[PDB]
Amino acid sequence: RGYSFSLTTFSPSGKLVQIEYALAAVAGGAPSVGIKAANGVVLATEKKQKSILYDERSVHKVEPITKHIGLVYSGMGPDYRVLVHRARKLAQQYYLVYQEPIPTAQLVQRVASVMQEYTQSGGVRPFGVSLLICGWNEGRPYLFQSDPSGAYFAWKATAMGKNYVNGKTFLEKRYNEDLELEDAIHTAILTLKESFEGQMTEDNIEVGICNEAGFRRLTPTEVKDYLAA
Amino acid sequence: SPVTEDLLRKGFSCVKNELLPSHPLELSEKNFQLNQDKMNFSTLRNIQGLFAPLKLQMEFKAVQQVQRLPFLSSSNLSLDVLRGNDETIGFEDILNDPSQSEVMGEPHLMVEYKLGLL
Amino acid sequence: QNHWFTYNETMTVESVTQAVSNLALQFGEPGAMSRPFGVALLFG
Amino acid sequence: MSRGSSAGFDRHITIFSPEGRLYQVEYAFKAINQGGLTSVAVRGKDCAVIVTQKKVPDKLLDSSTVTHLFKITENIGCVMTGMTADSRSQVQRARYEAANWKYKYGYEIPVDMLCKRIADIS
Amino acid sequence: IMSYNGGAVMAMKGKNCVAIAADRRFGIQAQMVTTDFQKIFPMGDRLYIGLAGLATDVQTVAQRLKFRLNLYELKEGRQIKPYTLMSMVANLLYEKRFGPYYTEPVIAGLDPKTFKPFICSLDLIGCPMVTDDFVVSGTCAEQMYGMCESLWEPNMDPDHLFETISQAMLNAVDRDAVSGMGVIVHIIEKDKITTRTLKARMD
Amino acid sequence: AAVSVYAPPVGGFSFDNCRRNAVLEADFAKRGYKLPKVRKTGTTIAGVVYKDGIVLGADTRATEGMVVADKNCSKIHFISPNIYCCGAGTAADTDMTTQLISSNLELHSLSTGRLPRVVTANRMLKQMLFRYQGYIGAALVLGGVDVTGPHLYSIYPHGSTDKLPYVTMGSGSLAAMAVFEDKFRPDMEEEEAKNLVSEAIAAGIFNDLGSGSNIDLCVISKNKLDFLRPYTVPNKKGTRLGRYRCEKGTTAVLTEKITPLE
Amino acid sequence: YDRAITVFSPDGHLFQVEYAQEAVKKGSTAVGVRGRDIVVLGVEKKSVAKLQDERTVRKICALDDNVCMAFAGLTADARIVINRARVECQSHRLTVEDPVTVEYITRYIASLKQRYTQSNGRRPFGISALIVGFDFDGTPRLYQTDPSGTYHAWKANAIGRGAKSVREFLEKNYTDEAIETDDLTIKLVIKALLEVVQSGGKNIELAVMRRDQSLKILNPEEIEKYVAEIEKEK
Amino acid sequence: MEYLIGIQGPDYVLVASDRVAASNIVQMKDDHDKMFKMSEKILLLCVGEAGDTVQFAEYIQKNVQLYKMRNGYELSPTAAANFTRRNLADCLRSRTPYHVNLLLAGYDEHEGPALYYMDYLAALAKAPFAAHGYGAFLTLSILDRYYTPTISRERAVELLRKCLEELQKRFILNLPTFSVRIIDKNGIHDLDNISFP
Amino acid sequence: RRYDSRTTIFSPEGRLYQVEYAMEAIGHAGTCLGILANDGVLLAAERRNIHKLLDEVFFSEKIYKLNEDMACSVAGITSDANVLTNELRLIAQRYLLQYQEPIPCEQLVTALCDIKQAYTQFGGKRPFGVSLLYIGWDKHYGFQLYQSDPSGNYGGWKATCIGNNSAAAVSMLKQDYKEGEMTLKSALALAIKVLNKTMDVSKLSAEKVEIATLTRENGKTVIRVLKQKEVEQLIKKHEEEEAKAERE
Repeated sequence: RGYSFSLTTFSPSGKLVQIEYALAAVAGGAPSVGIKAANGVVLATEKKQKSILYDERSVHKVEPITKHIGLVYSGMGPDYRVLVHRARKLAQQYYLVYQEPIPTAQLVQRVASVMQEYTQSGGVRPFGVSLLICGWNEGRPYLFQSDPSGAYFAWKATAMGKNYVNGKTFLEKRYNEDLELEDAIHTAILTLKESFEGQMTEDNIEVGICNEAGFRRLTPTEVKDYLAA
Repeated sequence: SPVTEDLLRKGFSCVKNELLPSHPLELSEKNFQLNQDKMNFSTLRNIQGLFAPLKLQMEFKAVQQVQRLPFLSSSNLSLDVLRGNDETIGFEDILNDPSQSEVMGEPHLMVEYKLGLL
Repeated sequence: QNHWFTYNETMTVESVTQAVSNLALQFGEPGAMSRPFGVALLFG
Repeated sequence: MSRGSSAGFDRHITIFSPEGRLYQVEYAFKAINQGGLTSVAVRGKDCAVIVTQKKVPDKLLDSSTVTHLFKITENIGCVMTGMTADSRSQVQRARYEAANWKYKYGYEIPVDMLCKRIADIS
Repeated sequence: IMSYNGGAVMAMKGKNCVAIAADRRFGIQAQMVTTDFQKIFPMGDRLYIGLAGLATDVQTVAQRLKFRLNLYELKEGRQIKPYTLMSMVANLLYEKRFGPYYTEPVIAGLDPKTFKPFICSLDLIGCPMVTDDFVVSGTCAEQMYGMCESLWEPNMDPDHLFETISQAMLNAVDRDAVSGMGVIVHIIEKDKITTRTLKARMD
Repeated sequence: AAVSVYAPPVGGFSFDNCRRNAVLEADFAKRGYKLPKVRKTGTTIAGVVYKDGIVLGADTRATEGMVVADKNCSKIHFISPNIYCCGAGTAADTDMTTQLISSNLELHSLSTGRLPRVVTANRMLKQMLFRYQGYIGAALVLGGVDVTGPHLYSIYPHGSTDKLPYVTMGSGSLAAMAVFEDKFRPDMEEEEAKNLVSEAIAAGIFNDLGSGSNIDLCVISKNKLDFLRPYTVPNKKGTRLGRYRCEKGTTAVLTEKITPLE
Repeated sequence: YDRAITVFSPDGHLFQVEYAQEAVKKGSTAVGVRGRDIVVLGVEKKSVAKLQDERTVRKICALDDNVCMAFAGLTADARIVINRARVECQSHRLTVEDPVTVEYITRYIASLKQRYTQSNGRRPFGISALIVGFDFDGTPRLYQTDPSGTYHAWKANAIGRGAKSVREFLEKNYTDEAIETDDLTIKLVIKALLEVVQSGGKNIELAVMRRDQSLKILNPEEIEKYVAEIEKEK
Repeated sequence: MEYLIGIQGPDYVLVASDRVAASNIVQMKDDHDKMFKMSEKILLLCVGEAGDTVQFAEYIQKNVQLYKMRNGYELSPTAAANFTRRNLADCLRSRTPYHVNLLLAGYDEHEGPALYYMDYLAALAKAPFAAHGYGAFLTLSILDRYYTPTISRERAVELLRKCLEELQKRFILNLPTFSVRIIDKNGIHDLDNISFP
Repeated sequence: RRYDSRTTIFSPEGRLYQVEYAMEAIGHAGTCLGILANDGVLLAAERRNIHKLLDEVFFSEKIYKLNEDMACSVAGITSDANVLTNELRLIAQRYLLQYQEPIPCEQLVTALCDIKQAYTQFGGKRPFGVSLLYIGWDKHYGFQLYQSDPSGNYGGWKATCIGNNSAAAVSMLKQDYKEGEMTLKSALALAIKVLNKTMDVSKLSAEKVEIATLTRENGKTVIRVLKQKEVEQLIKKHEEEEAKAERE
């Protein structure tokens, strides 16, 4: 198709081939699950570092921002660190002025705009990545998901990533609101178990909660305790 | 020192005091990124060779021309990690942030000036 | 007219044909042109 | 640039595949084996020994200027593998970045920051 | 330089009530050209600002602050907390620290959620500070601390608050050539705003 | 929008006032009019290095000339979990020039996963202050414990730096630092260090005009961060003898408007 | 050999200009004729669209108290050109205290059009103008721009789709007698425009301009009255 | 130096002036209209430093016609004032040590007349009767003494005549004759010049 | 034809094919009403996202608020509307900073259409895919409504319908509009009837529509969004009226 191969041209039906291709690419990645509960939120994901040659420290997925915002990627590894650094810089830029921490929504809008800015231009590829971010403001929990083109949604139980349709179908019959983190973590673990190609181990889960204390990331032994329980 | 060899579009600026600098922190604030880049380029050209400044500056030129049109705010997500100011927040973004510009020009005029046609 | 103002004398036809041809020579790669001037003149 | 980007699903970096794979970077991964080398680095508990391989194409070439083990800082090394013409530039870039960091923060860099800076600028 | 014009503003924190008052006069040094010149701006609903100093910069800073406040209010959705405007004006003034403005703003209002009275102040170039009992700034700064320190009292009802803010200004601002001839009193209780105009010596 | 704009606006410190400011100042200097002033809060700051951690402290008076503008103004800021600074003179500038470095160090700490080191803060402050050659004055006392050991610094408003075991900067500082010179000994204890710094700051507050009211201390020991405010009240205001409150109807009224909100 | 402005053909025939002309020859028509002391600038409205309001959609734009404007083609480019012409007129009046002549402003518009034909990164402005107005010396003037770079001091020409028929009708009837009084010019222009349009009065707009009385559009009642008067042919 | 006054009323913004020129010790011309016209309902008086006044007035006058010609309708006096003040402030602080005084006028169709006083540092008041120049000192008290809150158009001319007679009798300079213009809801009316033999 | 690879080339017949193709993008968005009445200016909407795992957000997802009176509704690629609405807010606030009056409609619609068109003349950037519908009040022309276009062809429409199934909705609106005499309640009833006539006929609910009004009263223009329970009774009344068709 001649109308493809370039993101600046519309196909003669109304679409953008490159954007859909990038969406399929980020779909073809690593599964991730996010659950919103009346008390807090939980973000669960697994890593490809299965072999013992790798290390638990150093490289890490769920990088916190400030104290109330935490994210997780489900796309290309070397293609979200720059985005994360930009998000932290934007949070600090907002913090120097308006001497009070960033609310989630403004950060979502700004990161969505900066991500979209590499769509309308010509000659640079869109970011292949799609990331959830969780916040806790005004005594309320917030969950959002970002798309390669950039369109935030007020999602509640998204299981986007590899084989995300099965995760969505499984989650559409378990979540019922009015839950604490104790059951939410188990639900997320079950959702990951539904499609993992193997058994969960002590060094394959990177759950991180965002209760009304901050963005504590669960220690490996604590994850072992929950996995056993 | 130039002679004439539209005043409504650009007017009300006497020749008297642009060749008379203001408060001495004028040439060190109006042109800061350019001076820092020039100093770094000179240092690299002196100590490492002639390849590094040419390569780095032409990389700057290559990455500069993919932003949005001038009459809209530029994200500038790239060119920043390459410049080295990836996390060096300072008195350049919290004071008079260009996103909330108090005055704004015409789109066609600004883009045609950016192209240098005028 | 600029030459008259500068040197305070009249033009010589070669001295203006040279100038106009030099201007028209700029075809190629700044309000620079991009196509040859599809025109022709008979200076007299 | 007045030459354009070659049309094709795998002929340029900024074009995604129909399934969503960057074929140019995969070709880049395949390109390391073109030169032909092997490097092994093992860390124990108090040492960080690095071993590599050296091949002399002929006899006339000197044996002292063909090393593939450069030095970045006073106490950091590298075992660069692949095309020499690009490692010879990444080494200089890393040296400049290390010097800049030492000037801006006044202590020797942890390995993670140098690795991250190189990864980002790549 | 805050003598080319005139101005004086107070702020007292009572019991769920805040009061802000100013002086109406605009004149070129000795001469006087008008008697009505507002120096109190209705930013928000239960919030107010009290710019006082050189007028030609008062107008500009008020316009810019109103613009930025509208932008933030529209973008972020809900109203602005009183503490945020403090850093707002601090940033706006430090924007031109080297080319300084000439304003000594006073901010006084209520929290839209807690209804806890709040009062702050600012210097010429922006240096945030909060005083619990009261604050005052203006051209006639010296001849108000003495009047206010003794007359003040904690935990005051609105009526006594109005009486005190009237007595700390009406006979304390006439002891100066410039910045006289009229006093506006703004009392901001919990539910309804109320404005009053006193009468003073016409000299 | 506008019809006389070519280039996009550029942020940073604006300078479109000095041309008018100079001529206005020349006009108003010879006519004996009022002159602008800033909160030149000349305050005493003290710091000592005892056996385990560091102790800081400063007075809490903020003047703007010959009039006491404030009676309670914190002279101790927050930079990191285990680094504190102090300000002296032109508090408006020192607040921002400390907050900026605090945010930069927070970004660095978030990107590194480990606690920052004091030398980084010193380097950044030195670079910024020397970049703005003069025209911005904020004498600082930077102290904090790190992974190596206790540290202390004495940044000047031109870029100079030192590594003294004790330092006293500000308008009124000679009294406190002379008390230090007389009483200080190496390798003291915690409570003794607190008593010594309190005594020095008390001498400085009494024997000077630019300082007054309460004092505070900022013990930042290795595994315990403390922030005591206020620590001691040396002076207490008396009481008003006669009631001078005015009753209802005391003041007149000309016009009145009532508007109900919701 | 037609994929870039800068390139030519083996014979010549700069093709992007010709394609722009073809695009211009697709919009609503437009006419104009000068008299003793009068100018008319009638146009025709392609669709009624009673839900739409005729106030916003219009073609007869004002450029000055002595110069008016009527275009044909893509709307946005014409609006941009009119804005630039207004700004240039005001700037020239500021720099010289003299009301601008028609020729100067029409030359400026032609130059602005021609500037966007010198690099294969900017498409040309595809529109056609009918600049007409009164000079400072009182002599009636009329012009007509062209997408490429050209302009002619026409007398009673026309543009838009189906312009050959109306041009022939105008040239077969234009005489000094028909330009003597005021309403005779209106009768002539209405008779000219009545050809291409299906039914008159419904979607025909005029703009009568007199000596320094400024532009004055005509309400539908006057148009209906003029059509009724011109319907007395025998 | 010069002289500018303007008195308000129920439905008029009557303004006077001083048709005169300036030089070292010489009067170049005895009739120099200072009254630039903005629109059919707005005047703009301007006295200041030579050259800068006629330049700034010209620039600010070939900018209000643009708005009318680009939007069909016409500005309002309040918008005109809040625009002129902004332009004056931005331009004066930019690079030029200007010295210009202005006195706007105008009559809209919703709230009576409107007269605005502006100094040379770009302030903005709404006084009911202001003055400029040096004659302000000697004439503002006379204007304030007889100024009933409501003044008929007939009596406004008489009040102006008295206020100008006092200035012509007690002033150092030789302002020989004055111009008078009154604005109503019919355009820009004109009155016969005030000339003292 | 082959003359559509780049958005800078004409056609032998004469047409910009790229913008014509982009015109079809707004054909895959929810419908948008917005008929004009005598007093208020009603503005309906449509929420495509009707999934069971979406949390509510303030001010719906389509209706916005520009400065104090004017709203907008978007359609098409939503990833390019958050920039236009932000820049339009900025231009309105900038005009207010310049002149201290509420902005008229033209100095906003034309201002945004300028940028929207300018991205169609400097090839190297794809044009915005949007169909912004405007609304507002002023003191110069009363109440009026405008409808935009990706190329930029804004017209002072009195009642229109952008998005999918626009042809049938527009035609039936044209055939059933009481021009001249029009009330807010009757306008709302007509809007409900139009929405029921269009769409896949799912009988609608409070979880599929959004309604905004512009009632001006007490000299202070206000914008209000009807509550979730404020439309169920309206739908019930419309259903009762439809069922009360008698016949035989």
